[PDB]
Amino acid sequence: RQPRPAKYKFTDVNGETKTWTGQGRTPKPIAQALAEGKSLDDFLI
Repeated sequence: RQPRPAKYKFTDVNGETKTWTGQGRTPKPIAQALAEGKSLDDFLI
């Protein structure tokens, strides 16, 4: 839920683009990657 969140590159569910690891809104693209059980570390920067 709320793990030590660092800086990363991703696109929010609204089309934004900031640091994200496990915020809340699971953007469609990231949703698939995260839904698989993997963290943002895969798409980190």
